[PDB]
Amino acid sequence: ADTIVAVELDTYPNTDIGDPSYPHIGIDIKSVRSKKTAKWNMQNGKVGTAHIIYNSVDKRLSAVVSYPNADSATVSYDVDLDNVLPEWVRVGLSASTGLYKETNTILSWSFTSKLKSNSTHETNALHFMFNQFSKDQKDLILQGDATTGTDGNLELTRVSSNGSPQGSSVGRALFYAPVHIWESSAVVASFEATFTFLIKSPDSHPADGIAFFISNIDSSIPSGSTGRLLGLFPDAN
Amino acid sequence: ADTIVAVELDTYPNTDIGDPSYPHIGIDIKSVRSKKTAKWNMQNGKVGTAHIIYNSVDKRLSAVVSYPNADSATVSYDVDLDNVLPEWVRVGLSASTGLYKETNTILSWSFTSKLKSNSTHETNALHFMFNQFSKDQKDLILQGDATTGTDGNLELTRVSSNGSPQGSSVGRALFYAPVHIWESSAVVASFEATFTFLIKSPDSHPADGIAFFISNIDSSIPSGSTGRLLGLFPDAN
Amino acid sequence: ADTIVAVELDTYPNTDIGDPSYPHIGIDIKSVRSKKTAKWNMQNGKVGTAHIIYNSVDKRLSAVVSYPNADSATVSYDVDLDNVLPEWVRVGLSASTGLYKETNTILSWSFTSKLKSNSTHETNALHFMFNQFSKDQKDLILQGDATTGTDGNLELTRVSSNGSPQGSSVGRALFYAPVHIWESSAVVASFEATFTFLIKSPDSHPADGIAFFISNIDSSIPSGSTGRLLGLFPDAN
Amino acid sequence: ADTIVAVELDTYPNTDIGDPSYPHIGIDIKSVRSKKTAKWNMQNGKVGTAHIIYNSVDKRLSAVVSYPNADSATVSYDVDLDNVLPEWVRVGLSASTGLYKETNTILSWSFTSKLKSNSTHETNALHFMFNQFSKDQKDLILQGDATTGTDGNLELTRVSSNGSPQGSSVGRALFYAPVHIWESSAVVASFEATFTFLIKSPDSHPADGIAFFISNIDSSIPSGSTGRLLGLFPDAN
Ligand SMILES: OCc1cn([C@H]2O[C@H](CO)[C@@H](O)[C@H](O)[C@@H]2O)nn1
Ligand SMILES: OCc1cn([C@H]2O[C@H](CO)[C@@H](O)[C@H](O)[C@@H]2O)nn1
Ligand SMILES: OCc1cn([C@H]2O[C@H](CO)[C@@H](O)[C@H](O)[C@@H]2O)nn1
Ligand SMILES: OCc1cn([C@H]2O[C@H](CO)[C@@H](O)[C@H](O)[C@@H]2O)nn1
Ligand SMILES: [Mn+2]
Ligand SMILES: [Mn+2]
Ligand SMILES: [Mn+2]
Ligand SMILES: [Mn+2]
Ligand SMILES: [Mn+2]
Ligand SMILES: [Mn+2]
Ligand SMILES: [Mn+2]
Ligand SMILES: [Mn+2]
Repeated sequence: ADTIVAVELDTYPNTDIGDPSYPHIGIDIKSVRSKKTAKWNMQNGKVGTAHIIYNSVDKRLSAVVSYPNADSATVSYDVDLDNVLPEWVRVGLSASTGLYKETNTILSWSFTSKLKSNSTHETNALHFMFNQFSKDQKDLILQGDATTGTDGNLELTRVSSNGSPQGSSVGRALFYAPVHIWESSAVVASFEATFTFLIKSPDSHPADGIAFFISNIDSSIPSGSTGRLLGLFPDAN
Repeated sequence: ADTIVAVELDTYPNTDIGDPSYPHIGIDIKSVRSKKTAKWNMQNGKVGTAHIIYNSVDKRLSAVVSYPNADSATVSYDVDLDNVLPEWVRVGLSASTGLYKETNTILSWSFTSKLKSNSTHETNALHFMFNQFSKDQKDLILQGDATTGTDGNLELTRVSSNGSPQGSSVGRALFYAPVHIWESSAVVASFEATFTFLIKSPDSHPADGIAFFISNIDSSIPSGSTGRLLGLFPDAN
Repeated sequence: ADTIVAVELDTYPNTDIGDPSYPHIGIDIKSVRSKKTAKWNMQNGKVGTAHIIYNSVDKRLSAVVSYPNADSATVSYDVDLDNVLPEWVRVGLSASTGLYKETNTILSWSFTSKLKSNSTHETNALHFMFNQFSKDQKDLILQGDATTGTDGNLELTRVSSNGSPQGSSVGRALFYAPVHIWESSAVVASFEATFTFLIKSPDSHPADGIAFFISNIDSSIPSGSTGRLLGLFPDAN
Repeated sequence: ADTIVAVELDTYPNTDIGDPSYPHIGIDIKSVRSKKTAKWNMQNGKVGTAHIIYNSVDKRLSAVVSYPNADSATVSYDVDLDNVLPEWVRVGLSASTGLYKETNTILSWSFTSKLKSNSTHETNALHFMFNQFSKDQKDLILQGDATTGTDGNLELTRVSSNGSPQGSSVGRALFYAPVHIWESSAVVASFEATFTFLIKSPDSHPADGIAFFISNIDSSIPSGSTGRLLGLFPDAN
């Protein structure tokens, strides 16, 4: 019953529910079955960067994921957010593990959104930038197994003291302030988000992924959304 | 009980409790009795601009209020905010009326805070900008008589359908997200705020004024803070 | 000989050389014959706003022109600018008049360009903002009849002491610093520009229009570019 | 005959011309004999960061220099730039060697300046950010021995192929666009600059230093300004 728009960094192929058979990035509009995907050549244990852009002139959502010294993977999709999301939203990061597992570490996150009235041609804007997360990060709403402050990082899913990821974990971090995403079909916010992430797995099989998401302001982790549902969806429809 | 740092635009001289005998701007550190003031040549019914700045290098809090084509009033005070404020705060705008009254209309409000930590030398930052306020402004916490949306403005205190301000009114607006305002592990910490305001009075004499304030995150309007205490303080100590 | 990418606000239909039979906005890639146009419901004597955006992810150049309380006109074109422009460029504003005329008054101009390089993932950036122009605006290179300082504005084309625009006029303003607009070693490259403009005509018909352009750094007004060529092109090829 | 305001990072004590007897940071107003200094505990071969701020409300120039995991050195000085500098300036970085020597490597440089008319309460602003310098850095004016592009860095003074600094070297880098620093005593720009630097010396005696400076737009390296004059002054008056 939540409304979700997300960019997923999907590390585990769930072909039974429409994943491609390889790690991929995807654009999810109200469904874990991505509207568009691109192959992702994941590098275990290297810091990656994700960049997400929504152009309100073209109403086009795009995402680029890359590592230093490697090609990027890119995916783009036409979507009118004014016709999918409520007027006010929260933005967040989500991750999960299932039978297989991985660290889901966020080293930094920034976000910018601008909403320009055509009434006044003046602009409301929100910008935030995390380059360090503290043990008491009061401007984040943490959900599930998410924690902050270990080495200054945000750990979205559970990691034991020895440093090993745990399976069957789900966690999210939403920015405290709601975001005004649209006022009309003619007035929709432009925004961009960037985060750096570190996904490590002991097994040859990391799972399940990280996502940047946009939700209704009161969104919470859906029941049974560990594993392939990325902490985002109550089912695989 | 609340911890308050404020810049006041004090329109009504309460000489009983330390006010000079003229409209003034003042720096308030945990008391309504300002640590420093400057005379403010108030112009009834003209849009004004207030600019507030602090950086941890000067450790100097300053404010400027001005109108188009007029001399500005400036006030400064040396103060070490990490010894005054809690680490996490909320920021906001407050206003009140008493026996005498005025409109306390906010046309725009922006704020930036930056924390640059001591050895990664990276930056945590928050920036917001309101050039319009709507009737359901979800990124603002409204307290007391504050309302939004009438002509796209924020009305801190009660105004009738006439456009007529009311006495004994008090209202505040706080930005939804807490702000990490200092960290004793930061090379530089700094913030700045700007707002534009319209204060109209039918009377010979406007009252009581507008303040930008910084507070503990769970700050609420103190009992008995209408009038001269500007919705900020429980008493005049 | 110059290399030009421009967004034109074309006020005068030159159907002889490919213009539609109405005022329009167009995307120009190395020719005055626009790759894409949209109809522009011009309002004589009202302040307009133009917004131009490009990012290397969409590789899509878009522009929007609008007035307060009116439908905006939008035009977009898929284009790979690293295959069109030199690596270093200057950015600027151009305008002209011909047999018919108009004022080509710029009230404000801002621009941001960002280059994020492929493996440090760091950012090189330039941002400037003009909300006032003075008589000796040293960060602008003025060409032809362009002047600054009259009522704090930039007059791209010749206006008499009357406030009366003149025919056969051409003028440009380029920002002093060259811009590193693409690097084939960048993850993301992007820019955006905004300006506000006032076009007044005594005539039935205004001419000839205003453009935001991107050029080789040593770009100058081509011989014979007054009127329909907007001070941008040597011919109508 | 140039007019110079600078923040110096002075690595070599020239006590004969008023240096303190230890490495220091200083604020120089039209003279190499700093108006104010603070002791600087320099770390050979570690990347340092310099942050410079001018507060136009207080008219106070401050500078902080630090290394990761170390205390910072700070210096502040009251100076009305409207009464010292011309209305338009260039900003730059300078360095020199003399009998003794050091690498004077710049790894990054950013600058922001805002000038707000009280006529319109609107703002002109310039921001630039270098996180990488290329071999052909067209938005920098290089003077003397300064070069760019080696490992993506700006080398202000001469370094041989083996990597060893050379004595008797002087070089500067000015940003291409002039900067509007003041319009009146009531209208002066606020600005801030940051750069990271790497000073290495083979000998126990590094010399002579790096400076952030503000000059007349046509400033050039003064004759005989190698060594203790930091490429800034024609003499030691
Ligand atoms: O291998 C068959 C199988 C897998 N799973 C589990 O592991 C997967 C990877 O962690 C998850 O995608 C999935 O949701 C489930 O938790 N349950 N059965
Ligand atoms: O004149 C007697 C008198 C009245 N008040 C009232 O009105 C003042 C102006 O609004 C307020 O400052 C004050 O707090 C009180 O409400 N204070 N003293
Ligand atoms: O009507 C005949 C005619 C006149 N012109 C002139 O005026 C036009 C409108 O200003 C310009 O577009 C054109 O380039 C020329 O200067 N072009 N055709
Ligand atoms: O040691 C005495 C002496 C020094 N210098 C030289 O070396 C110094 C350090 O490089 C410079 O400060 C000085 O300007 C000069 O070049 N000339 N004589
Ligand atoms: Mn999956
Ligand atoms: Mn998937
Ligand atoms: Mn008072
Ligand atoms: Mn007072
Ligand atoms: Mn035309
Ligand atoms: Mn045309
Ligand atoms: Mn010296
Ligand atoms: Mn010195």
